[PDB]
This record gives sequence, structure tokens and C-alpha cells, in this order.
Amino acid sequence: AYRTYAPVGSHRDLLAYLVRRLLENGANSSFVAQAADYRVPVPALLQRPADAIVRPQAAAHPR
Amino acid sequence: MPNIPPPFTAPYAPDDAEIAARLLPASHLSPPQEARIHRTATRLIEAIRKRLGGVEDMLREFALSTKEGLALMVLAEALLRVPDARTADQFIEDKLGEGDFIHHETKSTAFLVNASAWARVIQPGETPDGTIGRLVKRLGAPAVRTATRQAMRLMGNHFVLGETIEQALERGKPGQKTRYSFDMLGEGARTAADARRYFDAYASAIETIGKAAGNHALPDRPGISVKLSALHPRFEAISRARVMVELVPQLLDLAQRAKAHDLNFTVDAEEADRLELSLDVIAATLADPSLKGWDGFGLAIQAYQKRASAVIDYVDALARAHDRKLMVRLVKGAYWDTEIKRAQERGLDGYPVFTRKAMTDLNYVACASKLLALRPRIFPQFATHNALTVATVLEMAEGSSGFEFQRLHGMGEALYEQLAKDHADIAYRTYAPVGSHRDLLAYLVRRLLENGANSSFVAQAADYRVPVPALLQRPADAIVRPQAAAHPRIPLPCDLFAPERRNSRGVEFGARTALDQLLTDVKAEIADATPDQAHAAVAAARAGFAGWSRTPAGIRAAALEQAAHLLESRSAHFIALLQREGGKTLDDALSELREAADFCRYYAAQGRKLFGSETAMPGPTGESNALTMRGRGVFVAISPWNFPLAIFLGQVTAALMAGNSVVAKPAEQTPRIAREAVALLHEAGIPKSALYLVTGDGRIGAALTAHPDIAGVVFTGSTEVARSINRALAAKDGPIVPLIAETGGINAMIADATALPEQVADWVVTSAFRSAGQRCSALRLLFVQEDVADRMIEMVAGAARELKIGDPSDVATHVGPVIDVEAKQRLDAHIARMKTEARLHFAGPAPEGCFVAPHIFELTEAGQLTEEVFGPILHVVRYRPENLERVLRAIERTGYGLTLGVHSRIDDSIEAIIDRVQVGNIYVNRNMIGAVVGVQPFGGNGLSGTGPKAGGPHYLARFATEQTVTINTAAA
Amino acid sequence: KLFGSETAMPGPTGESNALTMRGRGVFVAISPWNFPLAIFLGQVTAALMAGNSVVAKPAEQTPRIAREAVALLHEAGIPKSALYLVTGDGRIGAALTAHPDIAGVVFTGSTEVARSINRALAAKD
Amino acid sequence: IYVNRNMIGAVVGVQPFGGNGLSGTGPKAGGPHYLARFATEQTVTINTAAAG
Ligand SMILES: Cc1cc2nc3c(=O)[nH]c(=O)nc-3n(C[C@H](O)[C@H](O)[C@H](O)COP(=O)(O)OP(=O)(O)OC[C@H]3O[C@@H](n4cnc5c(N)ncnc54)[C@H](O)[C@@H]3O)c2cc1C
Ligand SMILES: Cc1cc2nc3c(=O)[nH]c(=O)nc-3n(C[C@H](O)[C@H](O)[C@H](O)COP(=O)(O)OP(=O)(O)OC[C@H]3O[C@@H](n4cnc5c(N)ncnc54)[C@H](O)[C@@H]3O)c2cc1C
Repeated sequence: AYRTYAPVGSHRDLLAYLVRRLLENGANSSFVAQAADYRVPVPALLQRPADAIVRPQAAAHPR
Repeated sequence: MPNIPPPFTAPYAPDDAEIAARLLPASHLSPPQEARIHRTATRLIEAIRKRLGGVEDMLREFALSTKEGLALMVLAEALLRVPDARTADQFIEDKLGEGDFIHHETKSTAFLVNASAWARVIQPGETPDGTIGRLVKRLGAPAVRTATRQAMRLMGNHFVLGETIEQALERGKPGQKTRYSFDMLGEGARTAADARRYFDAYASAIETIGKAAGNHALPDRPGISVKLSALHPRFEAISRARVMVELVPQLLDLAQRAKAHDLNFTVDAEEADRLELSLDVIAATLADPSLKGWDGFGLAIQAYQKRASAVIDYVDALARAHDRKLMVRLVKGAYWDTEIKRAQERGLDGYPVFTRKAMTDLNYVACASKLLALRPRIFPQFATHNALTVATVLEMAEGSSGFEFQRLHGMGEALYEQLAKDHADIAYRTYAPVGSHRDLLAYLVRRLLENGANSSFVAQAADYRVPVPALLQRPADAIVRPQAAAHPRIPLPCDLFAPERRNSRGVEFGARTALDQLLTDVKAEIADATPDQAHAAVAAARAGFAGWSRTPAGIRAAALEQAAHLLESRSAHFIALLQREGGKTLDDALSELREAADFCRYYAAQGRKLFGSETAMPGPTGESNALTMRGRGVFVAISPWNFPLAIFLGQVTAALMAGNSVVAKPAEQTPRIAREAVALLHEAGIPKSALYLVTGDGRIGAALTAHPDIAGVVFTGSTEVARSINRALAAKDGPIVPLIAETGGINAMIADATALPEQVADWVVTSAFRSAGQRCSALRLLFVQEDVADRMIEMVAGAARELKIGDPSDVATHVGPVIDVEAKQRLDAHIARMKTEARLHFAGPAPEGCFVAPHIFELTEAGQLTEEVFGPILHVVRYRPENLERVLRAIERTGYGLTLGVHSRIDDSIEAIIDRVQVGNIYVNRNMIGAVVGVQPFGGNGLSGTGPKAGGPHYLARFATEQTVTINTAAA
Repeated sequence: KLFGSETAMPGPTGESNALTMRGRGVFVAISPWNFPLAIFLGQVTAALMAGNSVVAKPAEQTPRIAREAVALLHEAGIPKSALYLVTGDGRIGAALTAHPDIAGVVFTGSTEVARSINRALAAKD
Repeated sequence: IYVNRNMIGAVVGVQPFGGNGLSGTGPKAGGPHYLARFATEQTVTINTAAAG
């Protein structure tokens, strides 16, 4: 099963919603953006999260 | 009425800065000129960025390498020629991307030369290998199918193709006129039969295009593009005499057929080393009276060449002298990467082309300016898909008449549509690629490099990350200053190894002044020892060892570098010797002279690193530990007849550099070059007490190697003699001394169906028959996939028939004599045997004298070749793709392991072959010969040699011995 | 340092040239009694590190230490197929070094035996 | 060569140990030229021009 949601509302509420929505479809880390970028190989999209962290002390972002 | 111009001979590679010094000021344009250009160009680009586009869009859309684009277009063409479209659709959905990745790639490429080859059950879980498998792993199978369908629309819309020229021509048919001129696919005939085929294709194209030319006058009639390399199988400067006599009547015949339909007839421009020869051919053809009263004859001129402006002058003078009107095509140039690589390999003193893109763009505009001023006698054709270039040429014409633009079908469409909307009197010619499947691969490769190139205008305009203003930067603003004309990150060939060492100088045979001077300089240019004299030589070398070993490494290195300088200073003398005593052709002699000097400079540089200072070892406090390398003693150097200067000097200078004294015994056939080399080393700084020459037979060689006082042997030659040397050394009761032995090989090459047959054929001919096959690295055994075997074999045979066999001092000679009568007898005996044992594909005609001509035999199996045969004799085995393991085993079985060639588009196949074999030198997609010092460390294993590799970083240490000095420093 | 990566050679644009170092084949390692562990292991791990498989013949006086060392190497990650211990006399040592399929010999011991080994190697075709 | 200390107990990677003449062939055990002797060189040359 999957549920599909449609955004529903008035024009006066669109801008606030569009802003929040666009940050994600534009983000480089976003899966959706990457899967649409054919420079990114399928195997790279399948890296396990644990293999990217490797070690507890690396949990926080270094920068 | 004016004089026919002298043969074209502009300087090949002048300095970029001097050219930029004239081009930069002259490119200046007033503000209103720049404003018109800016507006026109902005409008063209806006139109470009508005359909279903080109190759560039496909490469960008799927982020494809050029190799991947190539594989898909090849697969696309094969799928377009399946009789039933539903069959293709079924294949695409159900087979493609599911598996059989390499099979699909191999078959679709084989289809291009052998249509019957292309017409299973795919097991699941197949590892994705090959170009298509790797593509599938990266993008997924559905995207690959989608990319293949797009390649199919590109192949179907932008190329006019068939199995034969008749099928292509029928397909490209419009009582209408063709809206396209024909860019014919063919180039580089490898055989006489290819040259006739291309001739007939051009002739057929001209009738088809004539029957549909419409009723207007030039320039509003179709054109055909022609390549001189397609019309003659040895189209090269050294074969000029035969080219002038053979090619001209063919080119004339086609020009006449074209004139009869009042067509535009254009001779394409090819590599820089063919410029002069082509201008010779073109001039002699144009001179014929049968071409009067026709304004369509012409040629392409490449602005990326420094010589372009001079070519324009030459062409104008040609036109005035014969009172003709010419249509002249200005292009930038399609061979840039090739010109860079060739100038580097050939050790030229510069590049014939500019190395900054903006310099080409500058020179193009300057040349367009020049061409426009030669109207109306010259009708300029500006072939470019650059919107800025178009806008700039348009401004400078100040009108729209007396010239045209040109483009290739599938490129520049939106640009030129928009140009025509904004300027209704503008003419542009559109060319369609037309030809046979067997000529597609060579053309696709050249085409794809451009649509893939990052600097390419077309690629950039299709990349929306690149702002319109960036596409409109003026070329002069990118260069700024003359001294910035050359590309900062591309060294001149003489600096290719800087700062490690200098590169030897070569000569461009395609520059007649350079070749004539070399031929002139060259034309202007021994008792055995008793066994007692050999023993006295060892003893004298033993005495000189103490002082030579203690001479500082920098001093020893300086002598090698001075020897290199003297060799290059006296190259003509040494080349003459190599030709007369060695029997070598001019290119082989020059190459050997370069290699000799490269050995000196390389061992000198490695010598300083290795012997120049001690290595400090880590250790406890209060103690020092230093490792040094000292000369061993007296080395005996035994050298062969086939590289009687370079291998002679390589072995000798290595031993000397390590701090050994040397007794050198050259091959019996070549003592004169050995004696000159030794005198040169002495003159360069090698003391008489450190180097002695002893000449004579194997008895003399055995006297040297049996001597109890020698510290090592360096040997290049026969396998049997190496073992006898090894046994004589092992028999002594003294020290076990090093033996460095380089011996022969039965060198193989593997070619699959993804390899371009014309290219393989070139590389096979070179590798097997160059130097009459008297190189240790020479191809002896070709393995070729059965699907392309007939075509590959026929092409190698046809190419081998074009080789001139004869006197090595004649410039036109390709194959000189074998070294002596005994060599010829052994070769002729192997030939007689193979004739009764194996299929004969080619047996060339030898001149009277000590000559053996190229022979080609096909063996039922590799095991029929049991000996190294040191001559121009190729053996071929055809194999089935699934039986590659049998091929690899066959190669392993000989026990040799010197060189191996691999020809394939498929990286997984190449890598699998490299992983499997233990061969010393592997050459992928090029010839198997001419190892370059310090670039290809050369040497084999198994029956082929002991190591270490000559011309590599492990060689010098073998000639030396280690010493550790440990000092208790605690008292300090 | 040596086998971990290929060495890129200078050369022309449009061409790559890489130098690698590969195992030769089967090495015969012959070791003395006086350093029956360290010289035994020095010679063996050197050959193995270079990517050769090894047949090791220790001195007749000291096989127990050799067998323990070989067993330790196996446990450390050397596959059984890459390393074998053969014990015995000089005659067994001579059988190993006369074998036509071996790719090299590393030997520590007497001068006379080295020469006999060297002659046996040179005698092969 | 050992200066002002004993002549024995060569340390691996500190005193690369081995002789010449009747004493040995080289290269020295425990030194930087040893491993190469156990190996064979291979040169791989690839014409990369078709790629760019
Ligand atoms: C129907 C629906 C309803 C939703 N309702 C809500 C809601 O009520 N409240 C709400 O907050 N979200 C909500 N979301 C989630 C939000 O809208 C995004 O869609 C979601 O976070 C994307 O995750 P993913 O698995 O699609 O994509 P991915 O590309 O896998 O994941 C992206 C997410 O990773 C996280 N992230 C990115 N960078 C970093 C970083 N450097 N460090 C740590 N985390 C990082 C962010 O949460 C980001 O959204 C909803 C989504 C859907 C589809
Ligand atoms: C109909 C037609 C016929 C042609 N016939 C021929 C022919 O007979 N012979 C031939 O050689 N060419 C020929 N060409 C040219 C070649 O095919 C390319 O199409 C052309 O060079 C592209 O130039 P441009 O103005 O389209 O593109 P751009 O993107 O403006 O220019 C690219 C060009 O710049 C040059 N270049 C790239 N990098 C550098 C650099 N670092 N330093 C210096 N220069 C650089 C190259 O020549 C390259 O092709 C022909 C082109 C057409 C359309």
C-alpha cells in the first residue's frame, strides 16, 4: 500500500509552501535530485548509511 | 598568366607568441561592430537554447563517455537495419540490458564489416561487463534502452548509410533536388582494392547528386567532399613519387565527373604531415586543362594550423596562375589531439597547430578576413557551428554575398535557421555523412571527440550552466598577451620529460625542407680479436675499475649526457652507419639514434638518483647507518645486430653508470657502429681504462664470459646463447655473478570484433613487417575473432602488398634487407615449410639480393608455430569469442613473454587479458614496437628474459652491489 | 610501497604507461640451521609478499621450528595453497631446485651448495 | 661494515644484510632492494586517444 498526497489550498498560502518544497528538490544530498542526475551511478545511491558513518565519533558533521 | 607557385613549404611549427603579436592588434573592432556581433550572436544562441537535438545532447543527457556514445550508436545502426522494427523493439525491451552485454557489443560492431554476423537465451544474474554492462550498472537497463532509442533517431536522421554505397545512395534519394551536399565517409585506404572502392563510391555519389542538382548555377548546387587518403593506400610524404603518378589521375577523373554536373568538389584537409603532399596533388590536378570553365573545384583549409594563412596565399596564387575560380572551405580542424601526440612522439621542435582554443578562434577570424578579400575569384565557405564565429565573420563580410556558411547535418541547425531568419540573403550548405557501414566506425570516432569536448562551442551551448555571455567572450580577451598564446600546461616535445631530462630531437618527414635536409645530411656521410687480446682487455678493464668505480656519480652522469649530446650532434653520421651496416630505413635509423641518446640521458638521471648519495637508514640514537651502491667490477656487454647502436650503448652506459668497467663484444655483423660509439663515449668522458671494444665470433664472446675475473654479463640475443653463457658462468668455482639476458619472443596480438579493422591492419603491418620483422618485439602471431577475420586478414594482406621493399637508403623504402645470407636462408626455409603446412594468405615479391618479403600464413592452431622466426613473417590464428581461454593457454604454452598486443573497445576484456598474462610489455590499441626509454621499460620474462627491464627504474641497481656502513657514533 | 600501486611513466598525451610488479611463480626457499626461524621466515615472507607461492625446505637439523612457523603463517592469512613445507636431506633440496616449473630459488647456506644449485638451474633448458 | 661496535646481529631495515663475491649474490635481506628481485616487471601501454 502507498498513500499519495496532493497539496491543496489557496494562492495566499502557496509561497510559504513552495519555499519549503523547493529546498528539498534542489538539495545536493537529496536522493531525488541525485537519482535524476545520471552522473551518479546506481551503486552510489545504494551505499548503506552505516558505511558512510563508519565510526561513532564521526556521527556529527565535521564542518 | 602569373607564375605557378613553387611547391608549398611554409615553416611547420613557428612560435605562437610571434603570431599572437600580429593577430591580437588586428582583431580589434570598433564599438558598433562589436555591438552588432554581440546582438547577432546572442540571438543565434537564444535560438540554440530554445526539437530533438544532436549527439551532444545525448552524451550530456546520459552523461556518456565518448566510448559509450560510440557503442550505442553502433548498436543503434545495427538495430535500424533489422528488417522488422517489431523485432528490434522486442530485442531492445527483452534482451538489451538483461545480459549478453559483450556479445551485443561485439556483434553489433562486427555487423559493420560482416553483415551476416548479426541476425540466444539470457541467463539471469549475469555480471554486467563490457561497455553496455558497465553502462547498465551505472544508469540501469531502462535508461540504456532509452539512450539506445535516441541513438537510433540520431543514426537514422543524421547519417545516410548502407552496407554498400549503392544502398546508401538509394536511401538518401529525394524529380526533386537533394537539400544536402555529401560528406563521404571514406578515409585512409589500407589496400589498393580500398582505393578503388572509395574511387567508385565517390564516382557513384557524383552521378546520384548530379541527377538531382536542380537548375541553378553555382554556388547554388550540391557539393561532394573527398579525402586524398581514401584514394591512395600509401598517401605519405616518403611515397610522394608514386603518389604524384598514381593519385593525380584518379583525383582528376572524379573532378571531371563533378565538373560535368557543375558540382562543388572539395578536397578535405587531413593531418598536418599530409598538408604539403596534398597541396602538391591538388595543384597538379587543378593544372589540367580539362578543369577550365568550372568554378566548383576547391579544398579545405584548417585555421588551427599556424600555416593556414600561407596556405590561403598559395591557393590564391594557384587560382590566379591557372585563371580559375575556386570554392575554398575554411574550417578550424578535426585532428587536434592527433597533432599534439604525433609532434610529441616524433620529438618535433614545436606544434603545427595552436594549443590554445582561443588562438584557433583568432586565426579563423583572421583567415576569414583574408578569404573575404579574395572574392570574387575565391568563393569562401565557412564551416563552423560556433555562433560567435558566425556572427563575427558575418560582420566582417559587410554584406551577405560571394560566400556561404557550412554545417554538418545534426549540428548547427537552430543556429543557421535563426541566421537565415535575421539575414534573408545568407547562404548555408548542409552536408550529410554518406557511405558504407564498413567506413562508419572511423568517422564516428572523429565526430564524437568534438561533440564530447568541453571546449567545444556546441557542447557548451547545450550546457545551461554556461551563461550566454560566457559563450560570447572574444578570443583576444582570453589570450590578452602574446606570450600567453601557447597553452601553459602543454610542454614542447623537447620538454616532455622535464625537469628529469631532455628529450632527443626527431624530424617531421611531412615537412619537405626537414626531410630533404636530413636525406642530404645523411648522404653526405675491422680485424677480429684473438682470445689473448680479449683476455688482455679484461685484465686492462679490471685495472681501470678501481678508479672508475670511485669517480663521483655526477661525473659519470656528465659523460653519458655529453655522449647523448655528441650522438645528436652527429646524428647524420650515425644514421648513415645504421643504414649501410644495419640495413635500416631512414625512420628506423633515426629512431634508433634517438633511443641511443635517450638511453644515455635516462641512465644518467637514474644514475644520479641511485648512486649520487647514500640512503640513511633509521636506527637507534648514537649510531649511523648508510646504504650505498658500488660498481661490481668488470662487466662483459654482448650486443645484437638488430639494434647495433642503441642496445649496444644502453647496456654499456648502464654498466658504466653503475661504476663498472666494461668489455663490449658487438655482434659480428655490426662492429663498425660499435667502434664509432665507443670512440664517442671516450670522447664524451669515458676513460680508455674503463671501456674496451673486443670484436669477433661466439668464440671471442665465450672467451670473455668464461674469464674468471669478470663481475657480470649483460646480454641481448638468442635464447640458446644465453643459456650457454649462463652455464659457463655457473660452471666457475668463483662468485655467482649476475646475468642480465634479454632474449627473443613469439609475440602475439589479440584483436576482437570491437576493434577497428583499418587500424588493426596498420598496427599489424607495422608490428610484423617494420625493420623486416627484425625486432625482438615484433608481432609473430595474430589472433583475430572469426566474425572479422576475413576482413582483417584481407586488409593486412592488401596493406602488406603496398610496402616498398628495397634499398634502405631510398626514402620510399618500407622494408630493407635482412641482416645477412644466413638469416635469409633460415627465413626462406621456414617459409617453404609453412607453405606445405599452413594456409598462405600473402607472399610478397622480393627484389634480388638479401631480401625476404612480408609473408602471411594462417595456422589451424598456434601450436604450429614453435620457433621465433626473426623476419617479416606473420602467422594468423582465427578464434571463436568463447574460446579466448584456449588462445591465452596457447600463448602461455610457448614459454616466451616479451610483448603482447590487445585490440578492443571493451575495457573488461582488455583487463581480463592483462590479468591473465605475464608478458613484459602489453600494448593496447596501438602497435607493439618502438619501446621508448623511460616510457616503456622494455624487457620480457620466461624464455624472453631475466629482467630487470632496460630503460626502466630497476635496471641500474642490478649492475651494482649494496654496501651498508654502520658507525657507532656514541663516542661523539 | 612496491606492489601496492602502479608507477605512472612520463609519456605523450593520449597514452598511458604504467609499470607494475608481479609475482614470478613458485619460489623454492632453502634455509639454514643457524637462524632456523628468522631467516626461514625472512626468505619465505619476502617471496610471498612479492606474490609468489613458496615451497620451503628448512635445514635437516631444524624442521620443528619451520613447521611451527609455516603453521603460524597459515593462521595469519597465508592460504594453504600458497605455502608448503617439504622436509629432508640435500637430495630433497635438489629435487626441488631441479624441478622445471619453479620460478626462482632463495637460498642461505654453504658456498658449495649454492654453486650446485646454480649449476642445476643453468643446466635446465 | 661495522665501525667501533660488534660485527653481528644485523637489524632488519637498519643494517640490510648480505655479502658479495663468494659471500652472496645480493640483493640484501632486510633492505629496500630485496623484494623487487622476487618479482617481475610489467609495462602496460594504452592508447587512450579514442577516449579524449
Ligand atoms: C506525505 C509527506 C508528508 C510529510 N510530512 C512532514 C511533516 O509533517 N514534518 C516534517 O518535518 N517532514 C515531513 N515530510 C518530510 C519532508 O517533506 C521530506 O519529504 C523528507 O524529509 C524527505 O526524505 P526522504 O527519505 O524523501 O529523502 P532523502 O533525499 O532521503 O532525505 C533527505 C532528508 O535528509 C535530511 N537531511 C538532509 N541533510 C542532512 C544532514 N546534513 N544531516 C542530517 N539530516 C539531513 C532531511 O530531513 C532531508 O529532508 C513529509 C514527506 C511526505 C512525502
Ligand atoms: C562541413 C564541414 C566540413 C569540415 N571539413 C573538415 C576537413 O576537411 N578537415 C578538418 O581538419 N576539419 C574539417 N571540419 C572541422 C571539424 O569537423 C570541426 O567541425 C570544427 O573544427 C569545429 O569548429 P567550430 O567553429 O564548429 O567549433 P568550436 O567549438 O568553435 O571549435 C572547436 C575547434 O577548436 C579547435 N581546438 C580545440 N581545442 C583547441 C586547443 N586547445 N588549441 C587550439 N585549438 C583547439 C579544434 O580545431 C576544434 O575542432 C569540417 C566541418 C564542417 C562543418
